[PDB]
Amino acid sequence: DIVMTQSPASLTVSLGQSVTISCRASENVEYYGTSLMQWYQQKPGQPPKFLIYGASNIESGVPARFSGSGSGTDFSLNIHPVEEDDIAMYFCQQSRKVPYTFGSGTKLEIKGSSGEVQLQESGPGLVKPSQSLSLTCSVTGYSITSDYYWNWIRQFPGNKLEWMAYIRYDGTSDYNPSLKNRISITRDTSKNQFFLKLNSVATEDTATYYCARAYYYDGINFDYWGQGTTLTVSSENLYFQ
Amino acid sequence: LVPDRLRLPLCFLGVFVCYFYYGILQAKITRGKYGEGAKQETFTFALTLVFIQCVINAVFAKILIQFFDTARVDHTRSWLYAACSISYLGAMVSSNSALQFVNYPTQVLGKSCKPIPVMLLGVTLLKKKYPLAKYLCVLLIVAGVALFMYKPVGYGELLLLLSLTLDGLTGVSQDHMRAHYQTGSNHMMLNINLWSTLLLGMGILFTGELWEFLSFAERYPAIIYNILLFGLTSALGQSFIFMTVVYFGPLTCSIITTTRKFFTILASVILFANPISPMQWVGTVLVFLGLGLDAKFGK
Ligand SMILES: Nc1ncnc2c1ncn2[C@@H]1O[C@H](COP(=O)(O)OP(=O)(O)NP(=O)(O)O)[C@@H](O)[C@H]1O
Repeated sequence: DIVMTQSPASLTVSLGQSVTISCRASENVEYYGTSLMQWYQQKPGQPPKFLIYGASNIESGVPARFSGSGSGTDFSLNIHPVEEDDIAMYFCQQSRKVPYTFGSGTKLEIKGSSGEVQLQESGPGLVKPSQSLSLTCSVTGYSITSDYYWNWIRQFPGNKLEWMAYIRYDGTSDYNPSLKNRISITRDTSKNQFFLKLNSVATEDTATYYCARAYYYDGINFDYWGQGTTLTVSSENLYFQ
Repeated sequence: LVPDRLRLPLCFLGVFVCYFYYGILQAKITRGKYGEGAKQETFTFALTLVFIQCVINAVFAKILIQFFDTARVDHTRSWLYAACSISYLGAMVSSNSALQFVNYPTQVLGKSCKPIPVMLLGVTLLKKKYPLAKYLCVLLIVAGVALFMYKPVGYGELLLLLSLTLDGLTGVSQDHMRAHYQTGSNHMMLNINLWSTLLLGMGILFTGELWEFLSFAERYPAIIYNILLFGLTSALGQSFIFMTVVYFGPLTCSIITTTRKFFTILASVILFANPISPMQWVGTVLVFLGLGLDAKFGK
C-alpha cells in the first residue's frame, strides 16, 4: 500500500508567516492527469476537518489562505497569511488505492505558547482482549440510503489515522485489506444507523473511532465527521483512576 | 497489465483489426439478399441492429468485469452515464438520418471532422488547454483525411452539424467522467451500453422495428448467425474504443477512429499496389505530417 510521509514533524512559526507542509507518497498518485490527494485539519480533541481535495481544489467554505500544489509523488500545502485559527495537525491522504492512508500528521504551533448531517457513535469504552466488539453510528438529519459514502476511521494514540472500511448507500462495502478478515460493516436503514463489528480485539486496537460521511470527487473526501468514541482494550478493569 | 510505451500501439492495432471485419459484416448483413426477386424483403431494421449490438456489448462488458478487473467500485454517478448515452444515441441517429439530405459533404465532412468539435468542446466546457501545435496537428489530420476520402440553400444539412455537436458533448462527458470519478473503461462501456440499450428498446417497441424484425428473422434464420458474429466483432472493437478513451482521452480516441479508415485504405492499396489518385497523395502526406508533429515537436 502507498505510504505517506510528512517531512516536518512539527513546525514552529510566527503569526503572519508563510508555512509549507510537505507530503510524499511511495508511488505516483496521479490517475489520468489528476492528483488524488486530500488535506485535512484536526484541532486538538476534535475530528479532522476537510480542507482540500485533488491537491489544488479548496473545499467550499475554507478560507482562501489555504492552497495546495505539487504533482507526482510530492505535494505541499501552503498557508501564506497564517493566524491563530490555523493551529492544528494537518494530514495528507491519498485516494489512489483502496487502502486509503493518511500521513503521520504535521503539528503547527506558535512560538511563546436539521439543516445538516449529524453523526453520533456509541459503544463500550472498555473491552477485554479477544472479545467481540460492535460500534454503532447513528445518523440524524439525513438518510443513509442517499448518495453518500459512510466510512469508519480510527485514530491511534500519536494521531496516526487509519481508514477501516465504508458502506455505500447502494449497500456496496469496501474494507481495508489488512483488516478485511477481522472487521465487518453492516447497516440498518430502518433506524438510520450503521454498525462496525470487530472480532478478537487485541491491545493494539486501542484508538478513537470516528464515523464519517464522504463524497467521491477527485478522490474520497471525508467531508463530515462524527465526534469520535474512545475504545480501550486492557486486561484489567479500570477502577479508581 | 501492458507496458506504457506499447500501450497506444496496442489500442490502434486492436481497433484497426476489429473494425475492418465489423464493417465487412455490417455490409454483408445490411445489404442482404434473402428472398428472390420481389421476395427480397431487403433489411431495413437498422435500429434493431444497433439495439442488438448494444445488448451484446453490455453482456461482453459484464463478462469482462466479472472475470477480470474485479474488486473495484464504480464511483461514477448514474446520471453521467445516462447523459453520455443520450448524447451518443442522438449523434448516431442524426448521422444516420443525414444521408438523404447532403451530397458533397456526405460523410466527407460529417466524418473526418469528428475531432475538431470534441477538441473545441473540451476547450469551452471543461476549460482544457492544448498547445497551438496540437491545434495545428488536429487541423492537418482532419484536412488530410477529408481530402483523401473525397470521391468523384443548405436547409437539411443542420442535422450533420447537430450530430457533430452531440459527438463533441459525448466526448466532453467522457473526459469529465474519466478525469473526476476515475471511471474504468469496462464500467463506462457497460453502463453506457446499458443506458443505450434501454433507450433503443423503448424506441423500437413501435411496430416498425421489433414486431417486424422478429418475423423477418423467423423467415430467414441464417441472418442470425451473421448477426451474432457481427455483435462479437463490435464487442472487441468497442472494448479498445472504450479503453483508449480512458487511457489517452476522447480526443485521441477520435483521432484514432477517424484516421483508421485512411490507414486501412492506404495499407490495402500498398498491398495490392492499387494506383491511388495523384491528388490523394497530398491528403496522405498531410495526415502523416500532422501525426508526426503531434507525436513530437509540439506534442
Ligand atoms: N466515444 C465513443 N464512445 C462510444 N463508441 C464510440 C466512441 N467513438 C467511437 N465509437 C464507436 O466507434 C465507431 C467509430 O465510427 P465508425 O466506425 O465510422 O461508425 P459509424 O458511425 O457507423 N461510421 P460508418 O461505419 O462509416 O458508417 C462509432 O460508430 C462507435 O460504434
